[PDB]
Amino acid sequence: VEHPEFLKAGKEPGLQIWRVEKFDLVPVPPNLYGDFFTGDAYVILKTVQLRNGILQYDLHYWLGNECSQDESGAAAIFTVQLDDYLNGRAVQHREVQGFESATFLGYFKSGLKYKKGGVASGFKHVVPNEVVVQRLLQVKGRRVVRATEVPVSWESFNNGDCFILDLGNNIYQWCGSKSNRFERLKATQVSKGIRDNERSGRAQVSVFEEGAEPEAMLQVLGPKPTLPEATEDTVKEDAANRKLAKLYKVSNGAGPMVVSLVADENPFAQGALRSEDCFILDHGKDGKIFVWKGKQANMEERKAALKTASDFISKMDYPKQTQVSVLPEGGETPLFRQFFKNWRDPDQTEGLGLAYLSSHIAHVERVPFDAATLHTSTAMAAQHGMDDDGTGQKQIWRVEGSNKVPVDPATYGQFYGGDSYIILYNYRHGSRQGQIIYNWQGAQSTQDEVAASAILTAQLDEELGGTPVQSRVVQGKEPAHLMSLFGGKPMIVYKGGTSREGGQTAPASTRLFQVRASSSGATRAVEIIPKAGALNSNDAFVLKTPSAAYLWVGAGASEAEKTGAQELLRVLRAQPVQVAEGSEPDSFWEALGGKATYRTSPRLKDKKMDAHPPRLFACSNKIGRFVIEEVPGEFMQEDLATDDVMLLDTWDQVFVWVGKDSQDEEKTEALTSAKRYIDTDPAHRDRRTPITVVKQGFEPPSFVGWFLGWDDSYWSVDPLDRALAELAA
Amino acid sequence: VEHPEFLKAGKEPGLQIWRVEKFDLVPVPPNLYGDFFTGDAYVILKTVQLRNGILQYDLHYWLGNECSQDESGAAAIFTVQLDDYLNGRAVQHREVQGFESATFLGYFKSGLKYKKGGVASGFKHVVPNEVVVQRLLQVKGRRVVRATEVPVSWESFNNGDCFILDLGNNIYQWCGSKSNRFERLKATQVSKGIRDNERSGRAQVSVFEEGAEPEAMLQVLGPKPTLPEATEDTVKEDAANRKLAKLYKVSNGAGPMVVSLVADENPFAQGALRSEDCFILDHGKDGKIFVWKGKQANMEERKAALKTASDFISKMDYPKQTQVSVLPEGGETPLFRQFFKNWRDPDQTEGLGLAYLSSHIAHVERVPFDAATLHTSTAMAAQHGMDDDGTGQKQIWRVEGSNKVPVDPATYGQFYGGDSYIILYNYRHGSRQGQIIYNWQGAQSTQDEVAASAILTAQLDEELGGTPVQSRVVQGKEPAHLMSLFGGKPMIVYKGGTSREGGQTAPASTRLFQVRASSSGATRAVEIIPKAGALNSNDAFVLKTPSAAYLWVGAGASEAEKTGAQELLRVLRAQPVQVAEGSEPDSFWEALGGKATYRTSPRLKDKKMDAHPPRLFACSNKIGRFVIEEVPGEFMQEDLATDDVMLLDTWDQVFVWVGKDSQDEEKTEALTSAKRYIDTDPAHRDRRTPITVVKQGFEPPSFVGWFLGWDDSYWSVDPLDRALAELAA
Repeated sequence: VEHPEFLKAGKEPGLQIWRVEKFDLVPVPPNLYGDFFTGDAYVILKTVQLRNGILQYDLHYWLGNECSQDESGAAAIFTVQLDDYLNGRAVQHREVQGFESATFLGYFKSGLKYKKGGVASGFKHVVPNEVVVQRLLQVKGRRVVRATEVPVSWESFNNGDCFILDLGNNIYQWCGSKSNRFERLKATQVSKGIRDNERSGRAQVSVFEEGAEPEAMLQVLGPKPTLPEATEDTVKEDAANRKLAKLYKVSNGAGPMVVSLVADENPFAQGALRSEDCFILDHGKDGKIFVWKGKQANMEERKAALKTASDFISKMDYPKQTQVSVLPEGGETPLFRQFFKNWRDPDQTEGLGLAYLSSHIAHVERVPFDAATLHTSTAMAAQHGMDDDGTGQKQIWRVEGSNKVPVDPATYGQFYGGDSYIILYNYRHGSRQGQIIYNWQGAQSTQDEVAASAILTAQLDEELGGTPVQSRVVQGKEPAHLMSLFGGKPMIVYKGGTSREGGQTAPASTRLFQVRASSSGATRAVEIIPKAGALNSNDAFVLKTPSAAYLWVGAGASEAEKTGAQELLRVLRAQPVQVAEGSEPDSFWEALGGKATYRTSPRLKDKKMDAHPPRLFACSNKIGRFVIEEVPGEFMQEDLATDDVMLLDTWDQVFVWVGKDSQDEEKTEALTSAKRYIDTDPAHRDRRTPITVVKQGFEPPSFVGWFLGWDDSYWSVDPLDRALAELAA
Repeated sequence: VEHPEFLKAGKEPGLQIWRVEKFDLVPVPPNLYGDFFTGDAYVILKTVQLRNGILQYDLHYWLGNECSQDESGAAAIFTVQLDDYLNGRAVQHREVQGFESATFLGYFKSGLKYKKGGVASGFKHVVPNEVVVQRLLQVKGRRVVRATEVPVSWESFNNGDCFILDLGNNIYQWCGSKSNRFERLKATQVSKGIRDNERSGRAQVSVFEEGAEPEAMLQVLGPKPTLPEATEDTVKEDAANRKLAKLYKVSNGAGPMVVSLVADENPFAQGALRSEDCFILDHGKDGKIFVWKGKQANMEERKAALKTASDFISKMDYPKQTQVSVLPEGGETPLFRQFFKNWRDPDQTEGLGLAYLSSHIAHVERVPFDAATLHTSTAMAAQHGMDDDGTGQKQIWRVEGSNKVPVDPATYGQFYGGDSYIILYNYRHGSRQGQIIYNWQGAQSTQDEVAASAILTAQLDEELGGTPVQSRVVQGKEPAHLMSLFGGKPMIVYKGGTSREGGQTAPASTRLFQVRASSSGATRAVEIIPKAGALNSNDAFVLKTPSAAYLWVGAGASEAEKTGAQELLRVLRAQPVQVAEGSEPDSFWEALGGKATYRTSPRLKDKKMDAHPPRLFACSNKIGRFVIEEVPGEFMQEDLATDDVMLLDTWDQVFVWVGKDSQDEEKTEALTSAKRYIDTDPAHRDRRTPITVVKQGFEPPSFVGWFLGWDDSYWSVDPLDRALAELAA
């Protein structure tokens, strides 16, 4: 028999929600998704279509604060058995009211609603036509909006939040005198939602500010007293730097839980993961633990994973609200993978996408690079980091002491690791035109000149109007677009000295050049330390020597690498010796110091977006404290608070968006915020990661391309006035 | 027409209630009577059928606390115009939330319900069947129960009152730890009311006490905190003594209200009421004022009476909640004329009911006395103050010093004003049997002996089991039952001296004896000072002069007064000379000190109950002061709280009922409270009014007869446990 709802579950892409009622699954009306009774438990199944057409499942069970143990028990039981019915391939999530995951919150753009009552109280999700209602909702949140039913009284109020007095046919939105316009904008979406989803469009919504309360409101609440200040410390976040985690091994029936340390500090090795066991990725310091199930683990402890996680949270004395995710071997999520050195799937060198696809990007089309059509697609710009083809007008300066000195035009494309340069580029991309200032910092540039280049960069931006895009690039991690500014020649980077008045230092004895190519066909030749154990099967290298030139071409190489590899030889003034990987003369091996171990890690080209999906966060340095809050769901322009500083974390680059009305001391710390963000990432990513500062209204193509609903005129009119113009119309 | 709802108004006995909605009268569902929204105004019409078949109208308009001036204005307009439609024969009342008059409150025994909202907020009474409810009701009140809708939060609770969590199909009644069993009983009525009148009996109600809150309750309220004490500022009723009042004349062209004093202190003279004007009886101290309208007052001033009342209240600086009643000349009520000394009706000496019948006794059937069936009816006992025919066993003692001296059996029936007596009597009334102790105190008895008689009276009551009825009577104000103790012989009372040993005193040469008869037929001859201006046409008189003895029989006299007067002559051993009112020989007049004024006014031997309806109150001395609270509506055994001291005030006598669980000080102070009650009465009634102390479970026939549903077993089982059996069943 197995239960009738299971037969409807996960049959096609979408969202399904059931409430557990007396050990039974009862469908919640689709128009009411987002509403959860505080004393109930729910089961939420999200189905996504992977790129190969296969279906992916995210199973969450939600627990209200006033929820008992028999109900939450029934929920955990259903999650387990439902996962089994779906062939144990679902990722499982335990969500607790007020602390649910970003994945979960992303499913409700309109926001969440916490209602008083539940099954034990005889309440149900029902919105008949003729209905009598008298409830008060307190709206809180900037990135994730939560509307909680509170007692209908002045005592529930404060002057900082917005409240909604729902009287049925009349919906009164009230916002405190100290409420921010963005918050009121959000409050309005909840009110509109009630009008449209409940009531079905047949209801009047009127918005009011403190001090202008209507008669209706005054009638049921009574005369307005003096109001309190909002308690910002409701759940004030202060998770500055939390990048550490531990890996445990577990084996238990459900009671005799044996836990043993396996890794005291991430990055963890993918090897520590054994298919015969279950592991617990402990990231509790950031309120989240992962339970990993090996594909050959016993059925008894597989079906006890949820309980196991609980016992772990107890024995570790963690808050009950800790976030829990259980993943099956082979179906690991990006958030889990990020904790390991170099995660390589032994069945993903081919195929389409990965075994998992983050919900917030499942709807994004993967557009391949096409130089000829690039200027007509912001999506392409964003996916390949190319604001334009790179053939626009540019100026290149070297920093000498404290001044900008023009670089000899004939030298363009050539850079010396002993200096720091600044580049002004004018880009043209149909939809937009602008400038980009690149600040390149050579690994051997002296501190004073590096510091001087940053300042000169900021000053150029300012004497240009504060309109340009500002990007900080470090030698070694040059971004794709910077690479394509030199016709078809690879960007050459000598780890050598300067190139000013007179360097004379460069033509050493044995130099090695690594030629890496980008999605846009762009290439760059970088000099490193001559050693076998530094080669890469993908890109192609060039080994200079007093004998001859070795044009080593790795098996994983291609057109772009080779072509660019040799164009370097012409510059170096030498004749190569095309040598294919594996079969290379021992003459080559000696010009490195032996013959160590290669590096055959296949670059996640297309799979890049899948393994490291982009994430959007909000920045706050307020009171010497650095805090970041992620904004869930599909990226929307509406989420960009003009008084905030946002971070669009691409994997290959970090964008920092600064709102027109943010504070001066925060837009000045833009770059610093990005660095703090990057030095804090649990993934322990390269600190050289390029950083790009964008200004509201002058966002580049590779930025907007990530937002499908992008409209330049969006800020021509105050969004809140726009919103207000819809309700009362 | 004037209004289609006016056509349905007061056509037959009953209660009609309209809610004022946007200047219109909208009928309230009868099963919801008692329910009132705080932001609205209402019009209530009580129609009582008089004894002569005619209809009587009590028109009230009730104003909620969050009610607007226009809605309240509309209600007053409708009251005035509805009175006009009813040919201005109605008595109008202004009722304010929380301070309604006893008359109004008497229409709702189950209690009053103050709901949140009103027309401005879009609320209605007419509510569909399938409805989703979630409300909290706070119930306060001992005599009059008021349940107020409050926010659904623990913040609304206290450990003293009871609260009802109305969740629809289930009603949860919670009572604080410090709640009285009587209050719980009262709260239970509201719960059953909600289940029966709302929900159509289709609901479950559970009763719980603090500490045992159920799951459904904790689910919507959250965990229970530590609750506060209840504010005992019930009202403080700081009006221990309010017997003073003033009478003003109010002449106003329209707005210029000219107020002028016409009677500084009450009693007032009925002749002060001139049909050409409007008067204001001021009893603000006790929170009430009446406006009297002359039958020949200007139409422009009658239709302005309500406004005139308001202006008076603001001018005199009284509280806005002050109760206001406006009545028409000829349509006065008992509470109004009680302020006037000797009130008379033009053409009512012939009839039944002085044009006004108090709602709480409208259903009581008048039953004429009949010794043959007395023992068969408690109603007859109560209405005639006869616990039985008075042929029971008795013992009479005269108090001498500190001792009870048995009276000479052959003297039984003769009382001397210089003594005090104690009479122990055994009554037999089909329904029950018991004992009564009469303490007769003579007007010329010395303080020590008067004092000693009270103590000995209370002492006898105690050593007899605290079971007898205890009655204090003063010479000249003998109660009917006491007069019947002496066979057919009348109770002879000489203002004389003593009947003890050495006591030759008071043998005056000329003596006058007024021979009165009671509705029951008993009679008493009271020695009065010999003056013509002391005669009364209603009863017979005996004049004893040294020369002769006269038997003066007034025109109103009956066979009862004559037989009593001659039975007296017989005791004085004098041969009578009968004379009839009208032909008084000059010897008669010259003996009385010369002919003088008279007193031929007839008595209320039937309309007595109409002119002075019985009233029930509760007593207390909370903070050293004396407070009385009236219990509205029809007298009911359930309103007799076993831990209270009640006053059943007929006009003839004052019954003081002592609950078995009242404080020792309270039942020891019974008599004092009663006297205190009489000394404070506005009516300025005789300070000699008999007082009768009654004990719980031993109430005499003349007391229980006032309660139409008396059950002698009612206290066998605790009422709360009894009632808890009707709801939890």
